[PDB]
Amino acid sequence: DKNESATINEMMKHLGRSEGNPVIGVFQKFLTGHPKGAAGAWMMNGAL
Amino acid sequence: NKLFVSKEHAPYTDELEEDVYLDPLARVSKDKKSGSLTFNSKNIQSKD
Repeated sequence: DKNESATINEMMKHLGRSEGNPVIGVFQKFLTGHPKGAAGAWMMNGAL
Repeated sequence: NKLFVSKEHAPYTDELEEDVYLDPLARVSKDKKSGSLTFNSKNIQSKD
């Protein structure tokens, strides 16, 4: 959660995302838990 | 018995890791001191 936060934050910082316009995090695994392989397919379904 | 020699270090220091990841033109040069191929800050986000 720290590594991920840091890498997203640095992606935005480098591409000059506006100060005061943070991305809004969703953490779907709070509800579902972590199904290994399927983890990202559930996140995609949620994104859609 | 040395066809395989494991690397102790990435070609970037931890300090330069993100900088190298974020400059697509960043290439490695022969470190004068060590003789091994490393990323110099001189060649990262470099007008040249």
